[PDB]
Amino acid sequence: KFPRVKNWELGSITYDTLCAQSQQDGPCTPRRCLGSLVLPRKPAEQLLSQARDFINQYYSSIKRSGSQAHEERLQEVEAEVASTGTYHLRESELVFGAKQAWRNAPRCVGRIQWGKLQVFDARDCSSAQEMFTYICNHIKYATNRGNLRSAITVFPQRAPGRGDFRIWNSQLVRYAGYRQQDGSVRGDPANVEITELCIQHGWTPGNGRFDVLPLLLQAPDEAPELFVLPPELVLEVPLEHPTLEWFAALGLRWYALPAVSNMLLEIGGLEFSAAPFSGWYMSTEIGTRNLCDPHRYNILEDVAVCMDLDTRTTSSLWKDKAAVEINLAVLHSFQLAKVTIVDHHAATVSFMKHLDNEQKARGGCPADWAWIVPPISGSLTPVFHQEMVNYILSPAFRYQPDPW
Amino acid sequence: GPKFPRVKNWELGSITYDTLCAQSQQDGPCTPRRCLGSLVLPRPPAEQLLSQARDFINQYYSSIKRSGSQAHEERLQEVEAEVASTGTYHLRESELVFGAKQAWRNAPRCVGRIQWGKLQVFDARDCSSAQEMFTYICNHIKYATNRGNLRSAITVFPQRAPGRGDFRIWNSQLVRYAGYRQQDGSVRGDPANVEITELCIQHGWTPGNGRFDVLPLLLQAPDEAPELFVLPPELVLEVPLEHPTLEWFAALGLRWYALPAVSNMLLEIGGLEFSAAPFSGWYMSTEIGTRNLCDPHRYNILEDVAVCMDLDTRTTSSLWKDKAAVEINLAVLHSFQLAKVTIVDHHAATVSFMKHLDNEQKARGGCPADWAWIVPPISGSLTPVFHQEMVNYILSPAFRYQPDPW
Ligand code: HEM
Ligand code: HEM
Ligand SMILES: CN(C)c1ccc(CCNCc2ccc3ccc(N)nc3c2)cc1
Ligand SMILES: CN(C)c1ccc(CCNCc2ccc3ccc(N)nc3c2)cc1
Ligand SMILES: C[C@H](O)[C@H](O)[C@H]1CNc2nc(N)[nH]c(=O)c2N1
Ligand SMILES: C[C@H](O)[C@H](O)[C@H]1CNc2nc(N)[nH]c(=O)c2N1
Ligand SMILES: [Zn+2]
Repeated sequence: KFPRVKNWELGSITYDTLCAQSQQDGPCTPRRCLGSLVLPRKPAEQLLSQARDFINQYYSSIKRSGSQAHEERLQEVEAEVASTGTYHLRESELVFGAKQAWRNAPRCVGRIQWGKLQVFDARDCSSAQEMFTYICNHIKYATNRGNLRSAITVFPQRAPGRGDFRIWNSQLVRYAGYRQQDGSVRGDPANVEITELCIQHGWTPGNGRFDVLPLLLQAPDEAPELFVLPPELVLEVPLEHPTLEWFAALGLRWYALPAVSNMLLEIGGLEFSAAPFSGWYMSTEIGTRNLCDPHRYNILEDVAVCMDLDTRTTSSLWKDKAAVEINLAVLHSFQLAKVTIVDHHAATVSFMKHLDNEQKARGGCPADWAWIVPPISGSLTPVFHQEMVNYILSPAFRYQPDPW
Repeated sequence: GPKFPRVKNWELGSITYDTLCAQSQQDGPCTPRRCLGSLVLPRPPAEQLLSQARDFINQYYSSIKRSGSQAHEERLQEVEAEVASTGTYHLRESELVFGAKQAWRNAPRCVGRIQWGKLQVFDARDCSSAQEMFTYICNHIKYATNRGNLRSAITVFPQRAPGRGDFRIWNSQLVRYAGYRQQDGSVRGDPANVEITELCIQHGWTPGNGRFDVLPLLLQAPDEAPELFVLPPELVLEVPLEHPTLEWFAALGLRWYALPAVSNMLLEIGGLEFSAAPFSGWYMSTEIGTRNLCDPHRYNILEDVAVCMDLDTRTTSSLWKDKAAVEINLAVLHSFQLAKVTIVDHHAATVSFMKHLDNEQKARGGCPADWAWIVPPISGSLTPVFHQEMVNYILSPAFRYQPDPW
C-alpha cells in the first residue's frame, strides 16, 4: 500500500504517505528496477490541472486555503490559460515554487537548508547581455566573500513556438578541458564539449589545467553569446594539505561556488529553462568525484606516488588512502580560506534530521539512496543504513536536452 | 532504439541493453510511481508448480544444448506425471547442480558472481536426521575451508514436502559470534546475534562471556524440536587481526572467522523449495573491516581505533572515521594474507564483477544487479561499479529470504 521505511541502525520505522502526491512516473516497474540510471530514458486541461494543484499548494503554505484570495487566484489562472494557453506566476508564488522544487529534489543531501533560499526574479530579461548582468549579480551575492549564500536566479519561462532562454554551460564556473591530438585531455574532461563550443564562438583558449570558461548565454532564437566572467567574481581555493607539505606543489585548486545552470525548473506546469542555482559544496564532490574520478582529473595515482604508497597492488588500499588525504586537503584548504563547505559526515547527519522534519511536516521525503550516500565511507554515514523511497513531486528540477 | 532498458557506464561511455530482464516471472517492489530499490526486505497449486517446473527444465535443456530433443520432451512428461500423481516432483542430480549454480548466478546482490561456475554442489537430499545434518555441515566446512585455500560450496538438504515439516538451520551463518546482552543494556560480542544467542541458551547451551565466542548450531529435522551441535573448534578457522605498520593493532585482540557460510536462505529451483541449503564462498574484505567491525550496531570499533591512531574524534572534519576505517580494512587484508586464508579486497572484487557483467552481456543479454549492494561500503566511487548503471530484477532459480522458523 504505502511503503514501510526502516532505519537499520536504529530499528526505527516510518510510513511514507507523501508518495501518493506523485503525479509523475519514474523509470521502475514491478518487473525491473532502474533506480541506478542517471538520466530518464526519454493541452490546456493538463496545464490547468498542474496550475490549480500548485496554486493550492501555495495557498495551503500561507494557510489561506479557501480564502477569497485563493479562489480569485484560481480564476485568474483559469481565465489566462483558457484565453492564451498559458499563464504567469506572481513573484511570491515563484519564490515558494523555487523552494519547493529544491525541497522535492530526491538527489540533494543538502535539503535541510531548503527554506533558506534567495530568489532573484529575472523574468524581465530580454537579451543575453541582460542575462549576464543577472548572473554576475547572482555570483556576487551567493559568493559573499566566502560566506556562501544559497540563491537562484529565474529567467523567463518557456513559451510555445519561441526558443528558450538557455545558459549553455552546465555550471556558471567550469574549468576548460582541452582535447589533445595525443588522445589525452588537459583540464577537466567533463567539459571538453563546452570548451570546444566556446572556442568556436570566438573564445581565445588558454592551455592550463584550471582555465575558467566563458559563459555561452542564449536569448530566444538567437545564437548564444560569449561573456568572460570578471576574475574577481570567481573565488577559488588553492588546495594544500595540513601536514603533507608537498601537496601544495601539485598546483591543485577548486572554485568556491557550485552553481548549476543547465537544469529546468518546473512550477505549476510552467517551465523555466534557465534558472541557475547555487549553494555550497560538500567536500566529497571535489575531493572524491571531481579530483579522483578516472574520467575527471584522475589524481589518485599522482598523490599515491607522492605519498610513497605501494601502487602495484589493490590490497595496499593505496587508492583509499590517497582519496582520504585528498578530501582532507579540500576541507583544510576551504576552512583556511574561510569559504563555506561541509564534510560528508556533517551533511548526512543534517539530512537525517531533515528526513525527520519532513516526516512530521509532509509524511515522507523523496530521496535517492544512491545519490544521498557519499562516494567514500558510505556505511560510515547514517544515511547508508536508512531505507529511502524515491519519487517525483512537483515543483521539480529536471534535466533538459543540451540546446545544441 | 531497442525496447529494453538502456544501461550506461559513465566512466567509459559504453552502452548496453538488457534483454535478459524479459525472462523475469517475478515482480520486485518498485512501481512507476515510486522506486523501492533501497529497501533491504520488501514484501502449491500443481498448475503453478508445473509452469515453474517446465520453465526450469527448459532452462536445463538449453544449458546443455538439447532444447527440443526427445530427452527434453520426455523429462517434461516425467515431471508432469510426477506432479500429477504425487503433487510434487524431484530433480535429477545434474539438474540440482545446474540449479544451484544458476541461483548464485542469478543473485543480484552478489559481487562475487565471476566465480559462479565454480561451485561444489554437495547433494544431501538423503539426510534424515539432525545428527546427520551436522555431519554433512562439518564435512562442508572442512571441504570449503581447505586449510585457508577456500573453495565455494553448497550442501543441499531435502526439499520442502507436502504434509511434513522443513529441514531448517536456525543460525544465519555456520559461524557466528555470540551476542550477550548486559545489564547496562549494552552488548558484549556481536549485537547482530543477540536473538540466536538467546535461542541457543533457551535450548540448553552453556554460554561464554567473550567477544568472540563461536555459537553452536541449532539444527532442525522435520517435525522435531531443533537440536544443539557444538562445532569442534579445529573446524572453525579464524584469523587474528594485526596491522602491517601499526604495532598496537594486534593488542586489540580482534579476529574474524575465515568462512562466510550463509545458512538461513531458501534455495528455490523449478518451484521446489530447499529450506536448508547452506552455501559458502570467501569474504570480500569490506564485509569484515567495514560492516562487521565498524557498523554502529555491530562491533562498532571505529572510535576505539581512532583513539589509538591519536586522531581528532571531536570533529567530523578531521575525517577520523574515514582514516580509522581504511586502516581497519587494511588490517583485515594484511592478516588474512599473512594467515594464507583466501580473501578479496573491494577493488579486485569489483573489477572482477565488471568482467562478469561483460561475460553475462554476451552469454544472456544482461545481468541482474542491485547497485546499492554491489557498490562497497567504503571508497564507493573509487571502484568501477559505482560508475556502472545496473538493472535489478528477480530470476529463478533463486536464493530467497525466508521467515525465521520460530
Ligand atoms: C546549501 C548547500 C547545498 C549542499 C551542501 C548540497 C548538496 C548536494 C549534493 C552533494 C548533491 C549531489 C550532486 C552531485 O553529486 O553531482 C546535490 C544535488 C542536487 N541539489 Fe543540492 N546542495 C545544496 C544546495 C542546493 C540548492 C540551493 C539547490 C536548488 C535551489 C539544490 C538542488 C539540488 C538538485 C536539484 C540536485 C540534483 C541535481 C542532479 O540530479 O544533478 N541544492 N546537492
Ligand atoms: C566466491 C566468493 C564470493 C564473494 C567474494 C562474495 C561476495 C559477496 C558480498 C560482498 C555480498 C554482500 C553480502 C552482504 O553485504 O551482506 C554477497 C551477497 C550474496 N552472495 Fe556472494 N560472494 C561469494 C560467493 C557466493 C556463493 C558461493 C554464493 C551462493 C552459492 C553467493 C550468493 C550470494 C547471495 C544469494 C547474496 C545476497 C545476500 C543477501 O541478500 O543477504 N555468493 N556476496
Ligand atoms: C550527463 N552527465 C555527464 C551528467 C549528468 C548529471 C550529473 C550530476 C550533476 N550534479 C551537479 C550538482 C547539482 C546541484 C548541486 C547542488 C549543490 C551542490 N553542492 N552540488 C551540486 C551539484 C553529472 C553529469
Ligand atoms: C533482516 N536482517 C537483519 C538482515 C537481512 C539481510 C542481511 C544480509 C546478509 N547477507 C550476508 C551474506 C550472504 C551471502 C554471502 C556470500 C559470500 C560472502 N562473502 N558474503 C556473504 C554474506 C543481513 C541481515
Ligand atoms: C551509475 C550511478 O547511478 C551513478 O554513477 C551515480 C551514483 N551515485 C551518485 N551520487 C552522487 N551524489 N552523484 C553522482 O553523480 C552519482 N552518480
Ligand atoms: C538501507 C540500505 O538498503 C542498507 O543499509 C543496505 C545498503 N547496501 C548494502 N550493501 C551490502 N553489500 N550489504 C548490505 O547489508 C547493505 N545494506
Ligand atoms: Zn526502483
